Amino acid sequence: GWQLFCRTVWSAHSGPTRMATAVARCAPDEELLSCSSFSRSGKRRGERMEAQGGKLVCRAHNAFGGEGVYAIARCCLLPQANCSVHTAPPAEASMGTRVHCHQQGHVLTGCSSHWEVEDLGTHKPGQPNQCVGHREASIHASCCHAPGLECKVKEHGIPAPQEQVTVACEEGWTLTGCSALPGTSHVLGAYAVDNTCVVRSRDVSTTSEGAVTAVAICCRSR
Amino acid sequence: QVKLEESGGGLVQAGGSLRLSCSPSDRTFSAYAMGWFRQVPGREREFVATIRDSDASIYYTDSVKGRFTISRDNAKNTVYLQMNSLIPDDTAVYYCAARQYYSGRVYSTFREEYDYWGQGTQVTVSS
Ligand SMILES: *[C@@H]1O[C@H](CO[C@@H]2O[C@@H](C)[C@@H](O)[C@@H](O)[C@@H]2O)[C@@H](O[C@@H]2O[C@H](CO)[C@@H](O)[C@H](O)[C@H]2NC(C)=O)[C@H](O)[C@H]1NC(C)=O
Repeated sequence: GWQLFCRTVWSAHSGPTRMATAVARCAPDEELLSCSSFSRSGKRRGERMEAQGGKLVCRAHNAFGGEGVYAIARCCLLPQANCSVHTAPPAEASMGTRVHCHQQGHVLTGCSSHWEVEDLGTHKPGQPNQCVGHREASIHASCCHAPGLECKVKEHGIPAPQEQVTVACEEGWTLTGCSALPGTSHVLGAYAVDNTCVVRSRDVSTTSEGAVTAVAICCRSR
Repeated sequence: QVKLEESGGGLVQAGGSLRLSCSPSDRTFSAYAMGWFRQVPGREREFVATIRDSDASIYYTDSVKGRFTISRDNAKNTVYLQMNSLIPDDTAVYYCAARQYYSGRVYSTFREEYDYWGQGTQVTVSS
């Protein structure tokens, strides 16, 4: 019956090594509802929601040959909340890594993904409260217990990727999570701007043309 | 009825320093909290810094910690944003924000938490 307030926090650029990391953090009384990342060239290893000093933080990983990455936290005032992270490691021999909120009453607010390999491989091409990532990547689900909290998924896909793809939440909903659907080649990153989910792409033409899809997690109370 | 007036900004080179100032037209208006937000085009107005009445009330976004300093002068009724070792990523339109009344939160970090805003001052950090 309350209002859900969310804001975007960008970390400082990480630096150019494989071990160079970027951390985006929320204020002590805010909740980290999602974690995304951005790199001007691509050449990234995704991101993960990690526990640091009792609170959850958004950590971004750089790839070998990458100039650095930005960690992008979505920070929200969610009253009476209990948020946890559920991780599924990669299954390289599968059609994609899957994870969902295990506790009854748990609501999915965001999906993060990170990989250990230098870049993501090729393959032959969602459920309630479920995150789906690349077969070679670890998938991280942000799962929250909050009274009256309801979340829904909205998608927008364009064949010609260009500069960006956007998907916006409807009026009355708050954008809590922003990401790109997996298998979409040439993704620079994703980030929330108000109630709009922005997915940036490297504009590389088709080589079966594909569709770069912006995936939004929209939440409300009551 | 209160309009916040911003001073400073413009072009400055990487590694350089700049001081932004902000004061209301009516100097008898004392805000409980003063803040700085910045907007990169295509992105939301993001939180930079906040201050109330003490050093314990000061809070910065991680990306500006150790480089930027927020201070308040009651006698001049002005809030300052001293920006040192400026990096190309500091390029944005910087906005002053004022929250008139008390907040139960230790730090006011959301746009929605503020009432009055500055016009916005462009900061461009060369090469
Ligand atoms: C956040 O949740 C944990 C786990 O909650 C469980 O699942 C809920 C849906 C509900 O059924 C609860 O009653 C369950 O306890 C809270 O407590 C943890 O509980 C387990 C045992 O069930 C225990 O091993 C852990 O140590 C507990 N963790 C603690 C004490 O922090 C937890 O208290 C909740 N956090 C808040 C802030 O309320």
